[PDB]
Amino acid sequence: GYDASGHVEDLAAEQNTQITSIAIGSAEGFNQADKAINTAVKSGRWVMLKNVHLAPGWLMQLEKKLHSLQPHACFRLFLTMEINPKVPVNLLRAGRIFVF
Amino acid sequence: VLNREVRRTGGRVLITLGDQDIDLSPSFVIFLSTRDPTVEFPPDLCSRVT
Amino acid sequence: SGGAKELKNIHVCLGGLFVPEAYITATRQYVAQANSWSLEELCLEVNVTTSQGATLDACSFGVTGLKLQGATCNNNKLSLSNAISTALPLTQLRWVKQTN
Amino acid sequence: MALEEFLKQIREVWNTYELDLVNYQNKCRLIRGWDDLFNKVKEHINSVSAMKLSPYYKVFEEDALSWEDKLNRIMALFDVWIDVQRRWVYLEGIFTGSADIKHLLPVETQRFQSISTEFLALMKKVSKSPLVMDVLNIQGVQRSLERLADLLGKIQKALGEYLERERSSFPRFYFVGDEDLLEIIGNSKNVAKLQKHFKKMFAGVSSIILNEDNSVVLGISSREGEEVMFKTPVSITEHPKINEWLTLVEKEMRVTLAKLLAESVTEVEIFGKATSIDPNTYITWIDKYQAQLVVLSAQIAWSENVETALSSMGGGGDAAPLHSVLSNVEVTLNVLADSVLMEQPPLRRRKLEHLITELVHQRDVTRSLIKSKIDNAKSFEWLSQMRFYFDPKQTDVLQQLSIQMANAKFNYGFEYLGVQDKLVQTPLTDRCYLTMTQALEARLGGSPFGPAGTGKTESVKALGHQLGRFVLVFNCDETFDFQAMGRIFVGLCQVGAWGCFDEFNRLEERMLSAVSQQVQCIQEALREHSNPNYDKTSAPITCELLNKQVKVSPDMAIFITMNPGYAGRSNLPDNLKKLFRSLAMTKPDRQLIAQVMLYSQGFRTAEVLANKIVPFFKLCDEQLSSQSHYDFGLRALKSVLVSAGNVKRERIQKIKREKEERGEAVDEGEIAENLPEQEILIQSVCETMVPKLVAEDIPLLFSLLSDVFPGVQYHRGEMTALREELKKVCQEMYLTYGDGEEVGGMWVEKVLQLYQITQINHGLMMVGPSGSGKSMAWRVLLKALERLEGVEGVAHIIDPKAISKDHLYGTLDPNTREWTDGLFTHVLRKIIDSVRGELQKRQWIVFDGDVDPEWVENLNSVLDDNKLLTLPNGERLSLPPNVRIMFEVQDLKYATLATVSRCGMVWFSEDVLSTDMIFNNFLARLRSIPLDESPMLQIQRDAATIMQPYFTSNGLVTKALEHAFQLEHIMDLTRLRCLGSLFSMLHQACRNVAQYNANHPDFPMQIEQLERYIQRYLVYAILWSLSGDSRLKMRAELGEYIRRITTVPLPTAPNIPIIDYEVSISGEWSPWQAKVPQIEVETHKVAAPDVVVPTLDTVRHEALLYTWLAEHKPLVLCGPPGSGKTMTLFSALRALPDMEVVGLNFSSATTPELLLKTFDHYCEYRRTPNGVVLAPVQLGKWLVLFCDEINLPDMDKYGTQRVISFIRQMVEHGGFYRTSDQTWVKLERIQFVGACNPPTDPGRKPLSHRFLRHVPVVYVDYPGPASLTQIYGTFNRAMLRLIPSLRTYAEPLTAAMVEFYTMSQERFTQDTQPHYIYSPREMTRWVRGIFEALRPLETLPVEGLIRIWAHEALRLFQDRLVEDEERRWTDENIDTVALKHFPNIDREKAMSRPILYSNWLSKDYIPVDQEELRDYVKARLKVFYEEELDVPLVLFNEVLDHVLRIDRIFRQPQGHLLLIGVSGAGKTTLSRFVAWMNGLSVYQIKVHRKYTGEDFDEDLRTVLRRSGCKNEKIAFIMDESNVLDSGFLERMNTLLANGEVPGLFEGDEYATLMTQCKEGAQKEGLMLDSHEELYKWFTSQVIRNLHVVFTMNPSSEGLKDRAATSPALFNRCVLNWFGDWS
Amino acid sequence: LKRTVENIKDPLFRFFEREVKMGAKLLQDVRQDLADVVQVCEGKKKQTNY
Ligand SMILES: Nc1ncnc2c1ncn2[C@@H]1O[C@H](COP(=O)(O)OP(=O)(O)OP(=O)(O)O)[C@@H](O)[C@H]1O
Ligand SMILES: Nc1ncnc2c1ncn2[C@@H]1O[C@H](COP(=O)(O)OP(=O)(O)O)[C@@H](O)[C@H]1O
Ligand SMILES: Nc1ncnc2c1ncn2[C@@H]1O[C@H](COP(=O)(O)OP(=O)(O)O)[C@@H](O)[C@H]1O
Ligand SMILES: Nc1ncnc2c1ncn2[C@@H]1O[C@H](COP(=O)(O)OP(=O)(O)O)[C@@H](O)[C@H]1O
Ligand SMILES: [Mg+2]
Ligand SMILES: [Mg+2]
Repeated sequence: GYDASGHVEDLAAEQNTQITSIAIGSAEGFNQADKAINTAVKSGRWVMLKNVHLAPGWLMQLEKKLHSLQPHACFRLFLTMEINPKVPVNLLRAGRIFVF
Repeated sequence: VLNREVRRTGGRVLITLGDQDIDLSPSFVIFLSTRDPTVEFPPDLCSRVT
Repeated sequence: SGGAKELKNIHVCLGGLFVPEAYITATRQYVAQANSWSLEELCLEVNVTTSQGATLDACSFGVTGLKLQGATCNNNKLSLSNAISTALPLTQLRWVKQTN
Repeated sequence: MALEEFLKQIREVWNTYELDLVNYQNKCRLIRGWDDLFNKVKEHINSVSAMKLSPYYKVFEEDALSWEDKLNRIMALFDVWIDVQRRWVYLEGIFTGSADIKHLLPVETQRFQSISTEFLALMKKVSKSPLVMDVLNIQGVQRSLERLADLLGKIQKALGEYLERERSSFPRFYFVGDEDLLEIIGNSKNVAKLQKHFKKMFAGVSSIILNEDNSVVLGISSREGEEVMFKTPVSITEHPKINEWLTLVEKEMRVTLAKLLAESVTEVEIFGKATSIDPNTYITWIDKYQAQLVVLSAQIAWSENVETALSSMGGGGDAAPLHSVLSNVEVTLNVLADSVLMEQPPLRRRKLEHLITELVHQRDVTRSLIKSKIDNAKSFEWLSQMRFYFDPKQTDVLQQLSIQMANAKFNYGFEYLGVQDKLVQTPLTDRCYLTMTQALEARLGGSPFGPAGTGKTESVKALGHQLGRFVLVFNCDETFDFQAMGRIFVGLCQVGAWGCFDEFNRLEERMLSAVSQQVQCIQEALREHSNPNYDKTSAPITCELLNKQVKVSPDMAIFITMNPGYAGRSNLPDNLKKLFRSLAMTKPDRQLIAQVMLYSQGFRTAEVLANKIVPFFKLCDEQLSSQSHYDFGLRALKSVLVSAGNVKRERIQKIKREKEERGEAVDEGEIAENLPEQEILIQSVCETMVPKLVAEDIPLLFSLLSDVFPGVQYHRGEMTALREELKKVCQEMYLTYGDGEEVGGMWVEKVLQLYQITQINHGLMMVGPSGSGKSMAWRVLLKALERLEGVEGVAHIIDPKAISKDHLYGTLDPNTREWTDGLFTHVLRKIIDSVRGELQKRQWIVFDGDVDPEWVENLNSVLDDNKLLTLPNGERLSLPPNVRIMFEVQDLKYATLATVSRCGMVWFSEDVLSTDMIFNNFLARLRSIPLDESPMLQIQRDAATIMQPYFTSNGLVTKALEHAFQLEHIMDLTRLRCLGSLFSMLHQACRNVAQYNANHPDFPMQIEQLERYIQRYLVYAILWSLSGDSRLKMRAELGEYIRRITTVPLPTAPNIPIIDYEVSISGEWSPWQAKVPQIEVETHKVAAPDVVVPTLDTVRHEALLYTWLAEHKPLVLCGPPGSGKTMTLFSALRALPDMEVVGLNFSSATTPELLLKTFDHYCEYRRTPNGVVLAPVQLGKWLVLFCDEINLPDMDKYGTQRVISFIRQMVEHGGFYRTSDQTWVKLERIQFVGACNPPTDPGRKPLSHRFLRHVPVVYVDYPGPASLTQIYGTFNRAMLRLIPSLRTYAEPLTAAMVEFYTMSQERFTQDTQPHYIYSPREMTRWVRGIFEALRPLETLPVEGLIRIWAHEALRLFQDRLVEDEERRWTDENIDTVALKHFPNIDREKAMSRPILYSNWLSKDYIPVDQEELRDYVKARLKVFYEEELDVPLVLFNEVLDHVLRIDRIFRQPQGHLLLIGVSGAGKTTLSRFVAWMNGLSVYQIKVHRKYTGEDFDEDLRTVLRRSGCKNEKIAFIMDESNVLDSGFLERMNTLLANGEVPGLFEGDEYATLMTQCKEGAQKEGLMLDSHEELYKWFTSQVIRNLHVVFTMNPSSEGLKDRAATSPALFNRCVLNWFGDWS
Repeated sequence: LKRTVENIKDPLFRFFEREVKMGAKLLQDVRQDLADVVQVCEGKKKQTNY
């Protein structure tokens, strides 16, 4: 019943920073997420990926991709998800968790 | 490779990687690593590693 | 032992019944058929007795096991209560002609 | 002589009959008149077939046969020709009227150019000789048309991207299929063919109105017949291109509706604010304008009347003219009611009904306003109402009307709606309108949610239609993915139409999340439309959909109706839910809808009728018993009310018809006054609810009717003519027909009930337990309707759970987005297209199988009022009125409320089909149908005469069956399984009498001998059909009961059961023991896989199997594993020549694909004039599919096994559906035998009763101690003739074996470990192992034989044990049994505990010392390190024992190993070492991360080529970790069990395999050329050469699941529990 | 409950008949199941899948 995607959108609006928001369910969603992350890490652009709990296997590879990366200091990746046991532990440790 | 299944024939030490045989050099060593302390390994992999 | 006419006199714990809605509707249909009325022309009146085993009218049925949550009933008189559940000894459900 | 007349008439017909030609655009001469040609061919074929029945056909046989051939050839060629022609036509129109496609698709254009060149040359050849015979005699014309059809189809599938680009031009094409779009584009000139497609592209435009030239579109028409004339016509000549003038037609439709509304309003304004309304002027006004326009004008007029009244009351205390608005509405409603009381034209009647509904709403709203003292037009209780403001001064006609609800404002879309049912405007409906309009004003989607049948979909459609919006309903499922939803959104955005997605939560959660962003971007485009800053004279509003900039029309909306209460539905993610405004719709106002509908239909007592009918539905829901097929919801009440209207109209028509023949005083008012409205309602209620009720509920519902409707009686109309037609059909199908309480009367009543259900519902179910006469009921009804009405009836029977859902409904290609039709989709599309006149026939689509929500909910929009099948490609298929959707089910315990409420119900009880009816059917077929293909018929008639007394009511068979139901059986007991087995056995008895007459041509069997034979055989058959599936004690119980109740003479033996006797052909009871001789087995086939020791059970089971098999009746053998089921079946088949057995081994993952692969290998499909026939390749041979584990394959969550449903379909319907082209295939010379363990065993599921009714089951238990002693005693006596000095030890040794085996079978069971199964198979292996260790021995002391016996026992029993105490117990009890049966021996020389045998230190397999074996193994490992694997091994005693065991298994044909132990124990290394000791090449699959099923298939092909073609002995060593998928195990199971994989070698691989097997068999000295013989030799070589070694870790749950996943691994592989190092 | 021509007309009897019928069916099923469980726990009948 709660979703923090609107919080991220309002935050980006206040900071006057551009953000690309992608739903994760589709395979084209995976491709767009990869391209958006690759573009944003070199420009400080913000990426938000919603409902990532629906793709845990892709989430593990996303964690592995994020580990070996030196993005722009202004780059921010937001992962919106439900509180779900299927979310990988490695991703949880890699990122900072906020409970809504 | 982890089982050290080497075939010594004709003065050659061969390791069968996939479908291809390779001359194994004695100085080879391999280290497997992970960053997840909670990952579960199958018993077959546990038997081949330290 | 006595015929179907003894079904009207017996007190019924509504919780024990598998489908209490059908019991309520059956009592309403019984009263409507006794007076040749319709189901929609009958309104239900509730009487709470101090003790079980009282005089049952031809249009009245005895119900046991009803638990009043949040209230107390004295002389068929409700008052707000700080208790969780209060046992209702015997509830007489009476189907009477609706005077709207 | 008349037969020669028929032949002469046919000859004269086809000597002058010319196919009729018509000039096509000066381009060619096409063929027309297809219906006449096909009808002529069909009726000549029917005449030719019918004259064969005449006894005078022989003299005219040849010629007639010739004509049949010719006719069939004709029926071939033209059945292709038309499709070709049709396709070519539109394809030509595409490759000639558009020059852009030539540059766009050059290769396709040139291909079609060549195709058209050949097509036109064929056209010219037909033109020169239009005679049909000469056309048929054109050289190779059949192949020419087939090739043309294939090529045209390929061009069709090539034109897809052109179809998409054309859809871009006219967005409504987005909701039209590729076939239909091509037909539209290619037939732009011939506009008539376009008509059938308009209902796809428009809400209410069913056809367009065309001038005489067909060049000017004058107007449009609806399905009912309502017509709209364009104010200015659209000229096709001025705008030839089809999308242009279609756009002009749509725009002119909208503008014409706007202008007609502008005139309708200014005329209706007179009717409003008027004291009295003249009926003539009012009815003329309603007739002049369209129903949509009439209702809209009434709503407007009421709106400005209320606005004027409220503006007048602005003073607060002023007088109220709202009462005057009330009075005007009252007067108009009075006129409307007076009109509907009398007979009216149907279109005008429906207009009046809609007016009544709307003005009832207006009356309620005005009453509410007056009750609340409303005097200000700005008060919310008026603003909350839906108001209609019309401004004629507006320059744009499309903007003169505005519809306002609260703050939401809308423009009327002016989409033509035709004449549509309009909902009763209930308070729930008002709340729905308010909430959805608030959502629309916020540019949010609407989301009504609640239980099924509350009005969600209807309410959304009614809201859209009230706004003049094109509303499209989609029945969503999991196939509606991101791309399909995106394409649908693109179509609706460009069109500007409303999208209503029902069951939207049936999508996957990931797909819902993905679709959320498309919804969000579309909602943003709608918001830029709302932005005032935005000007209409600017860049069009556009959003990004599917990576394309798509224009968004402001009139579109997105709605989702769903049921959150259903379990298994996908939860909607929050970001998706915030895009929608949700409304709970749970409790519809039933009373108000009932009252309004009855008042609009003309019922004068509508209030009382509704107040009686709604509580009656409540009392039926609650008072009646609970059944899964019971529904008393809103759909049921709606159906009853509509039926009440229909019955009232037909009753008025009947009354006036009677008045015509009795005087002429026909006053409609008098008819309305004296009309039994309650009787009409009772008739509708009965005709709709009675068929669904169980027997005990019928008096309950009649009592409820008497309570609610006192004094009203319901009487069915005596439908005579239908009953005589059904009686004739029953006579010609050997069925029992009864009337009332006679035999069959209940079934006939159910037939009539199904009949009147078919007249009220387009979707209906017949629900009843297996064997209730349901199939016969609907088939006989179809035939009777065909005879009575003259309309041909065609039934398409689908088993929806015998195939995948993708194969049932279709598949959208993930990459090319190409749609492939499913079976049901293909059939319905074929009916709709009506190429061969399907629309003129009765079409019954019967789903004969299990119903589950996964597949049946795709029919939610089909079974409801929509009558639309929605596909994920945006295509919608309308259900034609001649099509009925039927479901034939035994239960509905998994169906949900929506499906139940969306389909009429006929309930069939077990009492409907009585046992006497079945007996009558069987005896009628016996007396009429000869079994041979008449003396055989005479024998059958005499046998029926003899058996008739026992087949009566309360006779021998009925009492026997009633007693047998109380007995325990290994499977669930059903009546029809026993009856079918009994009837097959009696048919076998008749064949036995015929064959006896064949043996005695001089003295055929007399009537007395026949009677004595038949009575005893009837007793015998009853016994084996009612207790053959039960254990021995039950058989004795049934036999003694029969003895008590029968009058048939019986054996007089005191303590021998009747089941121990056969019936000799001389009509005498002869003991089965007379056919069980004490055989002496030849010493070289001791315990051979083919040798069978005769036993009472063996002789009885073989006879019963012979009886069932020779009739080709499918059967199942059930028993404990190793009970001898396969052995008995092969023994019986040995007595049946011309029968080839093929073994399939079922696993939990077994699908019909295994059977399909087996048919591909062993059978062929062939075209015949009656369809596709699948027959075995070898001619004259019947093929038996032996399924060894038929009850293992996985049962889904809805209680269905797909392979069981498929086998049931083949057995009952005689075929199946080939899903490549959705064609029916009929089996020929193929029967089914299954084997299984009891369903109570782990992993075993109970078989479906619908499957069991066709399949006799025979129970085969383990042989008892005496039988085991006899069978293996003969084996021992045969084997110990090798050493004469040991002969006297035959009896003790056998005894010892038996005792130990029995003790083992008691000590270790499946409860402890899943692999603790001991059967006579261990005894056979024991005998074989001792025999192999005895052949090369000239002599042996008794202690040596005892040592061999103990060693074999240790190998067979101890090697599989897990725990140390179990092995200790086995070791101790070996000694115990050995010294019990063999005293006076030296214990030490026979039971020295290190019992090791080997052939490594000697030529023979002799005992070997542990130290010498250790030295030898060290010496061999020294060489092994330097030759194969340089991994030094520490050598301990368990290793020596393990390598001895592995060597033993490697020295056996089909020697497979299951090594279970901890990883790193050396299982693989020891296996490789032993394989190297035996000359076996080690094969291991090289698994990597990208290793797939295809890689495993290639590896299997490689290893099988090496093992079966090159005669190479290969140890295929594989671990559980190598199993990356369950298909690996499915292949491995078949390879282990049979040494062959049916589908592994296909295409070029099979040809290469055949070449290699030929060159390998020629090297072996064998003369083999046939592919079948070569494949058999290859299988035998694989069997003898390949040794599979399975290695896996010990896991209790893993092992238990492993047993079900790969059963062969636990019964074809020797299991060795190496475990952990001790 | 015993069905009677005049008992069918009584709604109370109809509801109570449904009640007693379903209750008796459930009672028989539960008692048979528990008896089978008891017989299993005494080692007298074999454990089926159900
Ligand atoms: N009126 C009749 N009189 C006598 N025998 C009949 C009659 N109708 C059907 N039968 C016979 O009784 C059996 C009924 O089979 P039918 O297919 O009608 O049953 P069903 O309930 O549809 O079966 P299932 O549940 O397996 O689909 C058949 O053997 C049929 O020949
Ligand atoms: N206001 C109404 N007036 C008349 N019939 C209605 C009304 N609302 C719903 N119905 C009827 O209720 C039945 C179910 O409607 P439907 O929209 O399919 O419900 P749901 O979406 O909840 O399953 C249909 O027969 C429909 O015509
Ligand atoms: N009369 C018999 N003659 C020979 N072997 C028999 C006889 N009865 C039982 N057997 C043995 O019983 C076992 C049956 O094995 P199988 O046919 O695979 O059983 P099932 O089909 O029940 O799985 C074999 O070991 C077979 O030799
Ligand atoms: N008898 C043995 N002597 C020495 N090493 C052994 C022995 N048995 C197992 N191993 C160890 O186990 C490893 C793997 O052997 P393998 O046959 O693959 O075992 P498993 O079949 O149990 O997986 C060897 O390389 C060796 O290190
Ligand atoms: Mg709906
Ligand atoms: Mg049937």
